[PDB]
Amino acid sequence: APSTGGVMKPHRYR
Amino acid sequence: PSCVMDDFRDPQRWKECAKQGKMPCYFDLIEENVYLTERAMQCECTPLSKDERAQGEIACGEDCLNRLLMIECSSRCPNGDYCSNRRFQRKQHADVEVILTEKKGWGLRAAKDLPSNTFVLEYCGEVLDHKEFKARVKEYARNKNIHYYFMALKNDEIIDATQKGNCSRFMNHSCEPNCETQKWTVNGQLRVGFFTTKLVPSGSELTFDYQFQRYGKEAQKCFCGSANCRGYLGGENRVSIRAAGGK
Ligand SMILES: Nc1ncnc2c1ncn2[C@@H]1O[C@H](CSCC[C@H](N)C(=O)O)[C@@H](O)[C@H]1O
Ligand SMILES: [Zn+2]
Ligand SMILES: [Zn+2]
Ligand SMILES: [Zn+2]
Repeated sequence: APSTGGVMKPHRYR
Repeated sequence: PSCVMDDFRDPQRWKECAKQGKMPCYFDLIEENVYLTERAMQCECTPLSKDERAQGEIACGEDCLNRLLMIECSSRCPNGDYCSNRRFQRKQHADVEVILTEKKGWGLRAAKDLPSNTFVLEYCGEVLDHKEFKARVKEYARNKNIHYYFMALKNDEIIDATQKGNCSRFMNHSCEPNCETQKWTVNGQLRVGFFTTKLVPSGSELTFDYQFQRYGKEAQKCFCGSANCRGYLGGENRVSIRAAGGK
C-alpha cells in the first residue's frame, strides 16, 4: 500500500 | 526561475544549473517512446501545386482524412515535404518554457500566444506492461517520490516519464485546464500528445485535467487555484493498483 501514487488517464476535454 | 527547451540539450550544463536551482532535476531526454518490452495509410488529399504552396495554402489541413482520425501522415504522403500532419514526427512543438511554481514543483508555460487546438508536446517515456508497472510502483514508493509520471496509453501500455521523457512531464494538473490529451496513431503505433483547448495567452501556465486514478493511501492536495477545484489529485475515490494501471 504505497502512501502516494496514481496514473494519469487521457480523456477528451469536455 | 525559468528555462527554455534548448537548455535541456546539454546534460553537463543542465546538471550544473540544476545544482543551483535554475533547472529541474536531471532526467534522460528522449525523442520518442522506449518500450521496455517490444510488442507485436495514405490520405486522399490532392497535392498542392507550387503556386498554392507559395500563396500560403496548407497541405493536409482540416479536411485531411488522416488528421480527422488522429492519424499522422508518413514520408509517402501525396503532399510530401509540405505535409502539415506530421507534427509528432517532426517535433513541431509549441513555444513553451519550464518554470518553477510556488508549490507544485516545476511547470510549463506558453512563451507565445497559442491558438486553440495547438499541438504542445508529445508525452514521451518508457512504456511499461502491467508487470513492469507494478515493479515501478513499488520502486517509486520505496524511493518516497513526490511527483508521479504514469500516463495510461492503452490496455497493457503505461507511459512512465519518471526517468526518461521530455518536457511534457512538467505539465501540471488543473481542475479547469487549458490543454487536453489526444491519442494519435504514428506508424501504426499509438502516442499521447498535449493540445490546447482554447486560446492560451503568452505567459500562462499550461495545464490539463489528469483524471488521476489514485492508488496511494492518501491523495495529494490540488493547488490549481480554480474556482471549481476538486481539492485533491484523484478526487474522492481510491482505486487499486491494478485498476489504475488498466486492469
Ligand atoms: N494541481 C496540482 N496541485 C498539486 N501538485 C501538483 C499539481 N499538478 C501537478 N502536481 C505535482 O506534479 C506531479 C505531476 S508531474 C508534473 C511535474 C512536476 N510538477 C515536477 O516538478 O516535476 C504530481 O504528482 C504533483 O506532485
Ligand atoms: Zn492529407
Ligand atoms: Zn499529409
Ligand atoms: Zn484543483
